Amino acid sequence: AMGSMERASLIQKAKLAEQAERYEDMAAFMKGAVEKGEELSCEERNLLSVAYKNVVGGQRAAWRVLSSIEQKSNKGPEVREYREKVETELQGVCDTVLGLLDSHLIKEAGDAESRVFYLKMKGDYYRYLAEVATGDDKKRIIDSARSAYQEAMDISKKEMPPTNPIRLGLALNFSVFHYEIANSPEEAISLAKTTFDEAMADLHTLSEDSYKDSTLIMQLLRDNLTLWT
Amino acid sequence: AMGSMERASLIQKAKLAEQAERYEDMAAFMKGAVEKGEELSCEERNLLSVAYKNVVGGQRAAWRVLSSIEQKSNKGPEVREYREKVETELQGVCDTVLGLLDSHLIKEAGDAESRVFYLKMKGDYYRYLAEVATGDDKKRIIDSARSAYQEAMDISKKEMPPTNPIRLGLALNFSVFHYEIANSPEEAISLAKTTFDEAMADLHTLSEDSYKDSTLIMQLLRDNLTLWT
Ligand SMILES: O=C(COc1ccccc1P(=O)(O)O)Nc1ccccc1C(F)(F)F
Ligand SMILES: O=C(COc1ccccc1P(=O)(O)O)Nc1ccccc1C(F)(F)F
Ligand SMILES: [Cl-]
Ligand SMILES: [Cl-]
Ligand SMILES: [Cl-]
Ligand SMILES: [Cl-]
Ligand SMILES: [Cl-]
Ligand SMILES: [Cl-]
Ligand SMILES: [Mg+2]
Ligand SMILES: [Mg+2]
Ligand SMILES: [Mg+2]
Ligand SMILES: [Mg+2]
Repeated sequence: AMGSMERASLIQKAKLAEQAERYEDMAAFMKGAVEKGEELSCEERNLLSVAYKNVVGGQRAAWRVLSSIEQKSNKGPEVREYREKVETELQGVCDTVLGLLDSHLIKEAGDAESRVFYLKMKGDYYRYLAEVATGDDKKRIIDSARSAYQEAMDISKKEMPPTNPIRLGLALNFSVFHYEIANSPEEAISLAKTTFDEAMADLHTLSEDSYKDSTLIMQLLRDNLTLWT
Repeated sequence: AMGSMERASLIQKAKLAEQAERYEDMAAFMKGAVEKGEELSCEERNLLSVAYKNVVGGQRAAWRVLSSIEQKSNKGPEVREYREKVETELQGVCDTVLGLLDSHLIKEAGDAESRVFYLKMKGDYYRYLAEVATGDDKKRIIDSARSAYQEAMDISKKEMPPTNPIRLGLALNFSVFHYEIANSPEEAISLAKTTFDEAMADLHTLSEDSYKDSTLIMQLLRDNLTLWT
Protein backbone atom coordinates (compact mmCIF):
# COMPACT_ATOMS: atom_id res chain seq x y z
CA ALA A 1 0.00 0.00 0.00
CA MET A 2 2.89 2.45 0.10
CA GLY A 3 3.45 2.73 -3.63
CA SER A 4 1.86 6.17 -3.93
CA MET A 5 3.77 7.80 -1.06
CA GLU A 6 7.06 9.67 -1.60
CA ARG A 7 10.18 7.97 -0.31
CA ALA A 8 11.06 11.02 1.80
CA SER A 9 7.55 11.08 3.24
CA LEU A 10 7.81 7.39 4.20
CA ILE A 11 11.07 8.06 6.07
CA GLN A 12 9.59 11.11 7.80
CA LYS A 13 6.57 9.08 8.88
CA ALA A 14 8.74 6.23 10.13
CA LYS A 15 10.50 8.66 12.42
CA LEU A 16 7.13 10.03 13.64
CA ALA A 17 5.88 6.44 14.24
CA GLU A 18 9.04 5.70 16.26
CA GLN A 19 8.33 8.78 18.48
CA ALA A 20 4.71 7.59 18.92
CA GLU A 21 5.88 3.99 19.67
CA ARG A 22 3.81 2.78 16.73
CA TYR A 23 6.23 0.11 15.56
CA GLU A 24 3.94 -1.80 13.20
CA ASP A 25 3.32 1.48 11.35
CA MET A 26 7.04 2.27 11.46
CA ALA A 27 7.82 -1.13 9.87
CA ALA A 28 5.23 -0.65 7.10
CA PHE A 29 6.64 2.81 6.32
CA MET A 30 10.18 1.45 6.12
CA LYS A 31 9.11 -1.57 3.99
CA GLY A 32 7.55 0.98 1.62
CA ALA A 33 10.81 3.00 1.58
CA VAL A 34 12.88 -0.13 0.83
CA GLU A 35 10.49 -1.10 -1.98
CA LYS A 36 11.29 2.17 -3.77
CA GLY A 37 14.36 0.38 -4.92
CA GLU A 38 17.05 2.86 -3.83
CA GLU A 39 19.84 1.89 -1.41
CA LEU A 40 19.36 2.93 2.28
CA SER A 41 21.58 5.32 4.14
CA CYS A 42 23.01 4.44 7.59
CA GLU A 43 20.17 6.36 9.34
CA GLU A 44 17.58 4.58 7.21
CA ARG A 45 19.06 1.11 7.84
CA ASN A 46 18.79 1.82 11.55
CA LEU A 47 15.15 2.85 11.19
CA LEU A 48 14.40 -0.42 9.32
CA SER A 49 16.12 -2.50 12.03
CA VAL A 50 14.47 -0.67 14.97
CA ALA A 51 10.99 -1.07 13.43
CA TYR A 52 11.17 -4.79 12.80
CA LYS A 53 13.05 -5.61 15.98
CA ASN A 54 10.22 -4.07 17.98
CA VAL A 55 7.49 -5.80 15.95
CA VAL A 56 9.14 -9.24 16.13
CA GLY A 57 10.09 -8.64 19.80
CA GLY A 58 6.40 -8.26 20.73
CA GLN A 59 5.61 -11.46 18.80
CA ARG A 60 8.48 -13.44 20.38
CA ALA A 61 7.45 -12.38 23.91
CA ALA A 62 3.84 -13.43 23.23
CA TRP A 63 4.89 -16.72 21.66
CA ARG A 64 7.00 -17.51 24.75
CA VAL A 65 4.08 -16.88 27.11
CA LEU A 66 1.78 -19.09 25.00
CA SER A 67 4.37 -21.83 24.55
CA SER A 68 4.91 -21.98 28.33
CA ILE A 69 1.17 -22.26 28.95
CA GLU A 70 0.90 -24.95 26.26
CA GLN A 71 3.77 -26.96 27.79
CA LYS A 72 2.09 -26.84 31.23
CA SER A 73 -1.15 -28.09 29.65
CA ASN A 74 0.81 -31.09 28.27
CA LYS A 75 -8.15 -29.21 28.06
CA GLY A 76 -8.98 -28.67 24.34
CA PRO A 77 -7.24 -27.22 21.30
CA GLU A 78 -7.41 -23.49 22.06
CA VAL A 79 -3.93 -22.87 23.58
CA ARG A 80 -2.28 -24.73 20.68
CA GLU A 81 -4.50 -22.91 18.13
CA TYR A 82 -3.66 -19.47 19.53
CA ARG A 83 0.10 -20.25 19.90
CA GLU A 84 0.02 -21.39 16.23
CA LYS A 85 -1.76 -18.08 15.27
CA VAL A 86 0.93 -16.00 16.92
CA GLU A 87 3.67 -18.29 15.51
CA THR A 88 2.39 -17.94 11.96
CA GLU A 89 2.27 -14.13 12.27
CA LEU A 90 5.84 -14.12 13.67
CA GLN A 91 6.98 -16.31 10.73
CA GLY A 92 5.33 -13.91 8.36
CA VAL A 93 7.21 -10.91 9.79
CA CYS A 94 10.49 -12.79 9.51
CA ASP A 95 9.73 -13.87 5.92
CA THR A 96 8.92 -10.17 5.10
CA VAL A 97 12.25 -8.98 6.42
CA LEU A 98 14.15 -11.80 4.72
CA GLY A 99 12.37 -10.98 1.49
CA LEU A 100 13.44 -7.31 1.64
CA LEU A 101 17.02 -8.43 2.22
CA ASP A 102 16.90 -10.83 -0.73
CA SER A 103 15.01 -8.40 -3.01
CA HIS A 104 17.35 -6.58 -3.22
CA LEU A 105 19.10 -5.00 -0.24
CA ILE A 106 22.02 -7.42 0.11
CA LYS A 107 22.90 -7.72 -3.56
CA GLU A 108 23.29 -3.94 -3.94
CA ALA A 109 25.22 -3.50 -0.68
CA GLY A 110 28.88 -3.04 -1.64
CA ASP A 111 30.27 -1.14 1.30
CA ALA A 112 31.27 -3.11 4.39
CA GLU A 113 29.03 -1.20 6.81
CA SER A 114 25.92 -1.85 4.69
CA ARG A 115 26.72 -5.46 3.69
CA VAL A 116 27.60 -6.55 7.27
CA PHE A 117 24.46 -4.79 8.62
CA TYR A 118 22.21 -6.65 6.17
CA LEU A 119 23.86 -10.05 6.60
CA LYS A 120 23.58 -9.65 10.41
CA MET A 121 19.86 -8.95 9.92
CA LYS A 122 19.53 -12.07 7.73
CA GLY A 123 21.23 -14.09 10.55
CA ASP A 124 18.93 -12.56 13.19
CA TYR A 125 15.63 -13.22 11.31
CA TYR A 126 16.57 -16.80 10.46
CA ARG A 127 17.47 -17.09 14.17
CA TYR A 128 13.96 -15.98 15.17
CA LEU A 129 12.52 -18.51 12.69
CA ALA A 130 14.71 -21.17 14.37
CA GLU A 131 13.36 -20.32 17.84
CA VAL A 132 9.91 -21.61 16.75
CA ALA A 133 10.99 -24.31 14.29
CA THR A 134 11.00 -28.05 15.01
CA GLY A 135 12.88 -31.08 13.69
CA ASP A 136 14.68 -31.16 10.38
CA ASP A 137 13.18 -28.10 8.80
CA LYS A 138 14.80 -26.53 11.86
CA LYS A 139 18.26 -27.79 10.77
CA ARG A 140 18.17 -25.99 7.42
CA ILE A 141 16.91 -22.79 9.13
CA ILE A 142 19.76 -22.96 11.69
CA ASP A 143 22.23 -23.44 8.88
CA SER A 144 20.82 -20.41 7.02
CA ALA A 145 21.34 -18.29 10.14
CA ARG A 146 24.85 -19.67 10.64
CA SER A 147 25.84 -19.00 7.06
CA ALA A 148 24.63 -15.41 7.10
CA TYR A 149 26.37 -14.64 10.41
CA GLN A 150 29.58 -16.27 9.16
CA GLU A 151 29.64 -14.26 5.89
CA ALA A 152 29.03 -11.08 7.96
CA MET A 153 31.88 -12.03 10.40
CA ASP A 154 34.33 -12.71 7.55
CA ILE A 155 33.70 -9.27 6.02
CA SER A 156 33.71 -7.47 9.37
CA LYS A 157 37.08 -8.93 10.36
CA LYS A 158 38.64 -7.88 7.05
CA GLU A 159 37.01 -4.44 6.74
CA MET A 160 36.13 -2.91 10.13
CA PRO A 161 38.07 -2.17 13.30
CA PRO A 162 37.38 -4.39 16.26
CA THR A 163 35.58 -1.57 18.05
CA ASN A 164 33.11 -0.84 15.23
CA PRO A 165 29.60 -1.07 16.80
CA ILE A 166 28.12 -3.04 13.92
CA ARG A 167 31.05 -5.54 14.18
CA LEU A 168 30.47 -5.70 17.97
CA GLY A 169 26.74 -6.22 17.69
CA LEU A 170 27.19 -8.88 15.02
CA ALA A 171 29.54 -10.78 17.29
CA LEU A 172 27.17 -10.39 20.28
CA ASN A 173 24.23 -11.83 18.26
CA PHE A 174 26.30 -14.63 16.71
CA SER A 175 27.40 -15.56 20.26
CA VAL A 176 23.72 -15.67 21.29
CA PHE A 177 22.99 -17.88 18.23
CA HIS A 178 25.69 -20.32 19.37
CA TYR A 179 24.47 -20.42 23.01
CA GLU A 180 20.67 -20.45 22.50
CA ILE A 181 20.13 -22.07 19.07
CA ALA A 182 23.19 -24.12 18.04
CA ASN A 183 23.77 -25.84 21.44
CA SER A 184 27.36 -24.55 21.30
CA PRO A 185 27.93 -22.73 24.66
CA GLU A 186 31.69 -23.01 24.37
CA GLU A 187 31.74 -21.37 20.93
CA ALA A 188 29.48 -18.64 22.36
CA ILE A 189 31.81 -17.95 25.29
CA SER A 190 34.94 -18.06 23.05
CA LEU A 191 33.48 -15.61 20.58
CA ALA A 192 32.20 -13.19 23.20
CA LYS A 193 35.51 -13.25 25.08
CA THR A 194 37.76 -12.82 21.97
CA THR A 195 35.51 -10.02 20.68
CA PHE A 196 35.56 -8.19 24.05
CA ASP A 197 39.36 -8.49 24.39
CA GLU A 198 40.09 -7.33 20.79
CA ALA A 199 37.80 -4.34 21.27
CA MET A 200 39.39 -3.39 24.61
CA ALA A 201 42.82 -3.25 22.96
CA ASP A 202 41.56 -0.83 20.25
CA LEU A 203 39.64 1.62 22.58
CA HIS A 204 42.69 3.91 22.76
CA THR A 205 42.11 4.89 19.09
CA LEU A 206 38.64 6.29 19.75
CA SER A 207 37.08 9.67 20.45
CA GLU A 208 34.95 10.22 23.59
CA ASP A 209 31.78 9.64 21.61
CA SER A 210 32.99 6.53 19.71
CA TYR A 211 34.30 5.16 23.00
CA LYS A 212 30.80 5.51 24.54
CA ASP A 213 29.22 3.71 21.49
CA SER A 214 31.69 0.77 21.65
CA THR A 215 31.82 0.30 25.39
CA LEU A 216 27.98 0.12 25.52
CA ILE A 217 28.08 -3.02 23.35
CA MET A 218 31.11 -4.39 25.14
CA GLN A 219 29.10 -4.28 28.35
CA LEU A 220 26.45 -6.48 26.71
CA LEU A 221 29.17 -9.00 25.80
CA ARG A 222 30.37 -8.91 29.41
CA ASP A 223 26.76 -9.26 30.76
CA ASN A 224 26.37 -12.44 28.64
CA LEU A 225 29.72 -13.83 29.68
CA THR A 226 28.51 -13.33 33.27
CA LEU A 227 25.26 -15.21 32.56
CA TRP A 228 27.16 -18.06 30.78
CA THR A 229 30.18 -18.70 32.98
CA ALA B 1 -14.12 -13.32 11.31
CA MET B 2 -15.08 -14.94 14.61
CA GLY B 3 -18.39 -16.41 13.51
CA SER B 4 -17.09 -19.97 13.30
CA MET B 5 -15.42 -20.05 16.72
CA GLU B 6 -17.24 -21.28 19.85
CA ARG B 7 -18.19 -18.64 22.38
CA ALA B 8 -16.31 -20.49 25.13
CA SER B 9 -13.24 -20.74 22.91
CA LEU B 10 -13.34 -16.98 22.24
CA ILE B 11 -13.41 -16.26 25.98
CA GLN B 12 -10.58 -18.72 26.63
CA LYS B 13 -8.49 -17.10 23.90
CA ALA B 14 -9.20 -13.62 25.23
CA LYS B 15 -7.76 -14.66 28.55
CA LEU B 16 -4.68 -16.15 26.82
CA ALA B 17 -4.25 -12.93 24.78
CA GLU B 18 -4.43 -10.89 28.01
CA GLN B 19 -1.61 -13.05 29.51
CA ALA B 20 0.45 -12.54 26.31
CA GLU B 21 -0.29 -8.75 26.32
CA ARG B 22 -1.85 -9.12 22.88
CA TYR B 23 -4.64 -6.61 23.39
CA GLU B 24 -5.74 -6.17 19.78
CA ASP B 25 -6.27 -9.95 19.62
CA MET B 26 -8.00 -9.87 23.01
CA ALA B 27 -10.41 -7.19 21.72
CA ALA B 28 -11.21 -9.13 18.54
CA PHE B 29 -11.90 -12.28 20.58
CA MET B 30 -14.22 -10.40 22.92
CA LYS B 31 -16.02 -8.62 20.01
CA GLY B 32 -16.62 -12.11 18.58
CA ALA B 33 -17.98 -13.30 21.97
CA VAL B 34 -20.34 -10.30 22.22
CA GLU B 35 -21.57 -10.90 18.66
CA LYS B 36 -22.80 -14.35 19.68
CA GLY B 37 -25.74 -12.51 21.06
CA GLU B 38 -25.78 -13.84 24.64
CA GLU B 39 -25.48 -11.53 27.66
CA LEU B 40 -21.97 -11.25 29.28
CA SER B 41 -21.15 -12.32 32.78
CA CYS B 42 -19.26 -10.00 35.18
CA GLU B 43 -15.92 -11.70 34.31
CA GLU B 44 -16.64 -11.37 30.60
CA ARG B 45 -17.62 -7.68 30.86
CA ASN B 46 -14.28 -7.05 32.54
CA LEU B 47 -12.43 -8.86 29.76
CA LEU B 48 -14.23 -6.69 27.14
CA SER B 49 -13.35 -3.48 29.02
CA VAL B 50 -9.68 -4.43 29.62
CA ALA B 51 -9.17 -5.33 25.94
CA TYR B 52 -10.54 -2.12 24.48
CA LYS B 53 -9.09 0.14 27.15
CA ASN B 54 -5.62 -1.13 26.26
CA VAL B 55 -6.19 -0.82 22.50
CA VAL B 56 -7.62 2.71 22.70
CA GLY B 57 -4.99 3.67 25.34
CA GLY B 58 -2.18 2.90 22.85
CA GLN B 59 -4.00 4.97 20.20
CA ARG B 60 -4.63 7.92 22.56
CA ALA B 61 -0.97 8.01 23.66
CA ALA B 62 0.19 7.99 20.02
CA TRP B 63 -2.33 10.64 19.01
CA ARG B 64 -1.08 12.90 21.84
CA VAL B 65 2.55 12.57 20.71
CA LEU B 66 1.59 13.37 17.10
CA SER B 67 -0.71 16.23 18.04
CA SER B 68 2.07 17.82 20.12
CA ILE B 69 4.52 17.55 17.22
CA GLU B 70 1.91 18.98 14.84
CA GLN B 71 1.23 21.94 17.16
CA LYS B 72 4.97 22.72 17.35
CA SER B 73 5.15 22.64 13.55
CA ASN B 74 2.36 25.28 13.47
CA LYS B 75 7.35 21.68 6.69
CA GLY B 76 4.84 19.68 4.55
CA PRO B 77 1.71 17.63 5.14
CA GLU B 78 3.18 14.46 6.67
CA VAL B 79 2.71 15.15 10.43
CA ARG B 80 -0.93 16.14 9.83
CA GLU B 81 -1.48 13.12 7.52
CA TYR B 82 -0.07 10.66 10.06
CA ARG B 83 -1.93 12.26 13.03
CA GLU B 84 -5.14 11.98 10.92
CA LYS B 85 -4.31 8.26 10.22
CA VAL B 86 -3.96 7.50 13.91
CA GLU B 87 -7.05 9.64 14.71
CA THR B 88 -9.21 7.79 12.20
CA GLU B 89 -8.12 4.40 13.60
CA LEU B 90 -8.87 5.62 17.16
CA GLN B 91 -12.34 6.80 16.00
CA GLY B 92 -12.92 3.43 14.45
CA VAL B 93 -12.14 1.58 17.70
CA CYS B 94 -14.49 3.86 19.60
CA ASP B 95 -17.26 3.41 16.99
CA THR B 96 -16.76 -0.42 17.28
CA VAL B 97 -17.20 -0.36 21.03
CA LEU B 98 -20.18 2.00 20.83
CA GLY B 99 -21.71 -0.27 18.22
CA LEU B 100 -21.42 -3.34 20.47
CA LEU B 101 -23.08 -1.39 23.27
CA ASP B 102 -25.93 -0.28 21.01
CA SER B 103 -26.29 -3.69 19.31
CA HIS B 104 -27.36 -4.95 21.79
CA LEU B 105 -25.51 -4.98 25.11
CA ILE B 106 -27.27 -2.05 26.80
CA LYS B 107 -30.82 -2.91 25.79
CA GLU B 108 -30.57 -6.41 27.29
CA ALA B 109 -28.84 -5.26 30.47
CA GLY B 110 -31.48 -5.28 33.22
CA ASP B 111 -29.43 -5.68 36.35
CA ALA B 112 -27.82 -2.58 37.85
CA GLU B 113 -24.25 -3.91 37.76
CA SER B 114 -24.47 -4.70 34.03
CA ARG B 115 -26.45 -1.61 32.96
CA VAL B 116 -24.20 0.84 34.88
CA PHE B 117 -21.06 -0.92 33.53
CA TYR B 118 -22.24 -0.55 29.93
CA LEU B 119 -23.46 3.04 30.27
CA LYS B 120 -20.10 3.98 31.88
CA MET B 121 -18.38 2.40 28.85
CA LYS B 122 -20.63 4.40 26.50
CA GLY B 123 -19.63 7.60 28.42
CA ASP B 124 -15.93 6.68 28.26
CA TYR B 125 -15.85 5.94 24.47
CA TYR B 126 -17.78 9.09 23.59
CA ARG B 127 -15.26 10.86 25.88
CA TYR B 128 -12.34 9.49 23.83
CA LEU B 129 -14.13 10.62 20.64
CA ALA B 130 -14.45 14.09 22.24
CA GLU B 131 -10.71 14.28 22.98
CA VAL B 132 -10.03 14.37 19.20
CA ALA B 133 -13.17 16.18 18.03
CA THR B 134 -13.34 19.84 17.02
CA GLY B 135 -16.05 22.52 16.89
CA ASP B 136 -19.74 21.78 16.88
CA ASP B 137 -19.62 18.12 16.03
CA LYS B 138 -17.65 18.10 19.28
CA LYS B 139 -20.64 19.56 21.19
CA ARG B 140 -22.98 16.71 20.27
CA ILE B 141 -20.26 14.15 21.14
CA ILE B 142 -19.71 15.80 24.55
CA ASP B 143 -23.43 15.73 25.17
CA SER B 144 -23.60 12.02 24.26
CA ALA B 145 -20.88 11.30 26.83
CA ARG B 146 -22.62 13.45 29.45
CA SER B 147 -25.95 11.77 28.91
CA ALA B 148 -24.55 8.26 29.21
CA TYR B 149 -22.60 9.09 32.38
CA GLN B 150 -25.67 10.78 33.88
CA GLU B 151 -27.98 7.79 33.20
CA ALA B 152 -25.31 5.51 34.75
CA MET B 153 -25.01 7.82 37.83
CA ASP B 154 -28.80 7.92 38.34
CA ILE B 155 -29.02 4.12 38.36
CA SER B 156 -25.91 3.66 40.51
CA LYS B 157 -27.19 6.04 43.20
CA LYS B 158 -30.53 4.21 43.38
CA GLU B 159 -29.22 0.63 43.13
CA MET B 160 -25.66 0.27 44.46
CA PRO B 161 -23.94 1.12 47.73
CA PRO B 162 -21.59 4.06 47.69
CA THR B 163 -18.59 1.76 48.01
CA ASN B 164 -19.44 -0.41 44.99
CA PRO B 165 -16.32 -0.35 42.73
CA ILE B 166 -18.29 0.11 39.52
CA ARG B 167 -20.15 3.08 41.15
CA LEU B 168 -16.76 4.46 42.31
CA GLY B 169 -15.11 4.08 38.93
CA LEU B 170 -18.08 5.65 37.17
CA ALA B 171 -17.86 8.67 39.43
CA LEU B 172 -14.06 8.89 38.96
CA ASN B 173 -14.44 8.89 35.12
CA PHE B 174 -17.39 11.31 35.13
CA SER B 175 -15.25 13.65 37.29
CA VAL B 176 -12.46 13.37 34.68
CA PHE B 177 -15.03 14.14 31.93
CA HIS B 178 -16.03 17.33 33.79
CA TYR B 179 -12.41 18.47 34.37
CA GLU B 180 -10.81 17.54 31.01
CA ILE B 181 -13.67 17.69 28.46
CA ALA B 182 -16.56 19.81 29.78
CA ASN B 183 -14.43 22.71 31.17
CA SER B 184 -16.19 22.21 34.51
CA PRO B 185 -13.37 21.86 37.12
CA GLU B 186 -15.67 22.78 39.98
CA GLU B 187 -18.18 20.07 39.08
CA ALA B 188 -15.25 17.63 38.83
CA ILE B 189 -13.95 18.52 42.29
CA SER B 190 -17.48 18.46 43.83
CA LEU B 191 -18.23 15.05 42.40
CA ALA B 192 -14.91 13.51 43.39
CA LYS B 193 -15.14 14.91 46.92
CA THR B 194 -18.81 13.87 47.54
CA THR B 195 -18.10 10.39 46.12
CA PHE B 196 -14.99 9.94 48.30
CA ASP B 197 -16.80 11.10 51.47
CA GLU B 198 -19.91 8.90 50.88
CA ALA B 199 -17.69 5.89 50.29
CA MET B 200 -15.60 6.54 53.42
CA ALA B 201 -18.75 6.52 55.55
CA ASP B 202 -19.81 3.09 54.16
CA LEU B 203 -16.39 1.29 54.50
CA HIS B 204 -17.39 -0.11 57.91
CA THR B 205 -19.90 -2.43 56.15
CA LEU B 206 -17.23 -4.18 54.08
CA SER B 207 -15.13 -7.33 54.32
CA GLU B 208 -11.31 -7.14 54.16
CA ASP B 209 -11.37 -7.96 50.47
CA SER B 210 -14.20 -5.56 49.51
CA TYR B 211 -12.47 -2.86 51.57
CA LYS B 212 -9.28 -3.35 49.50
CA ASP B 213 -11.29 -3.11 46.20
CA SER B 214 -13.08 0.12 47.25
CA THR B 215 -10.17 1.91 48.86
CA LEU B 216 -8.06 1.34 45.70
CA ILE B 217 -10.52 3.45 43.69
CA MET B 218 -10.95 5.96 46.49
CA GLN B 219 -7.22 6.59 46.32
CA LEU B 220 -7.60 7.48 42.61
CA LEU B 221 -10.30 10.00 43.55
CA ARG B 222 -7.97 11.45 46.17
CA ASP B 223 -5.00 11.52 43.68
CA ASN B 224 -7.19 13.58 41.29
CA LEU B 225 -8.39 15.90 44.00
CA THR B 226 -4.70 16.48 44.78
CA LEU B 227 -3.93 17.29 41.12
CA TRP B 228 -6.98 19.64 40.88
CA THR B 229 -6.91 21.62 44.12
O1 LIG C 1 15.43 -10.70 25.87
C1 LIG C 1 16.03 -10.57 24.79
C2 LIG C 1 17.58 -10.49 24.79
O2 LIG C 1 17.99 -10.92 23.40
C3 LIG C 1 19.23 -10.58 22.90
C4 LIG C 1 20.31 -10.31 23.76
C5 LIG C 1 21.54 -9.97 23.15
C6 LIG C 1 21.67 -9.89 21.76
C7 LIG C 1 20.56 -10.16 20.90
C8 LIG C 1 19.35 -10.47 21.52
P1 LIG C 1 17.88 -10.89 20.48
O3 LIG C 1 17.53 -12.35 20.77
O4 LIG C 1 18.23 -10.50 19.03
O5 LIG C 1 16.71 -9.89 20.90
N1 LIG C 1 15.39 -10.52 23.62
C9 LIG C 1 14.04 -10.60 23.48
C10 LIG C 1 13.46 -11.86 23.55
C11 LIG C 1 12.07 -12.01 23.37
C12 LIG C 1 11.30 -10.88 23.12
C13 LIG C 1 11.86 -9.63 23.02
C14 LIG C 1 13.24 -9.47 23.19
C15 LIG C 1 13.83 -8.07 23.08
F1 LIG C 1 12.89 -7.14 23.04
F2 LIG C 1 14.64 -7.90 22.03
F3 LIG C 1 14.48 -7.88 24.20
O1 LIG D 1 -3.27 8.79 31.69
C1 LIG D 1 -4.45 8.41 31.75
C2 LIG D 1 -5.27 8.65 33.05
O2 LIG D 1 -6.71 8.64 32.61
C3 LIG D 1 -7.71 8.40 33.52
C4 LIG D 1 -7.52 8.67 34.89
C5 LIG D 1 -8.61 8.40 35.75
C6 LIG D 1 -9.81 7.85 35.27
C7 LIG D 1 -9.98 7.57 33.88
C8 LIG D 1 -8.89 7.82 33.05
P1 LIG D 1 -9.05 7.54 31.23
O3 LIG D 1 -8.91 8.90 30.55
O4 LIG D 1 -10.34 6.74 31.01
O5 LIG D 1 -7.87 6.54 30.81
N1 LIG D 1 -5.06 7.82 30.72
C9 LIG D 1 -4.47 7.57 29.51
C10 LIG D 1 -4.36 8.63 28.62
C11 LIG D 1 -3.80 8.42 27.35
C12 LIG D 1 -3.36 7.14 27.00
C13 LIG D 1 -3.49 6.08 27.87
C14 LIG D 1 -4.06 6.27 29.13
C15 LIG D 1 -4.17 5.07 30.07
F1 LIG D 1 -3.51 4.02 29.61
F2 LIG D 1 -5.43 4.71 30.33
F3 LIG D 1 -3.57 5.43 31.17
CL1 LIG E 1 -6.73 -18.63 17.34
CL1 LIG F 1 27.53 -4.81 -4.91
CL1 LIG G 1 28.40 -16.04 36.57
CL1 LIG H 1 -0.07 8.49 6.86
CL1 LIG I 1 -33.81 -5.10 30.02
CL1 LIG J 1 -2.48 20.11 45.19
MG1 LIG K 1 9.45 10.24 -5.85
MG1 LIG L 1 25.70 -0.34 -3.94
MG1 LIG M 1 -21.89 -22.83 20.13
MG1 LIG N 1 -31.13 -9.20 30.55
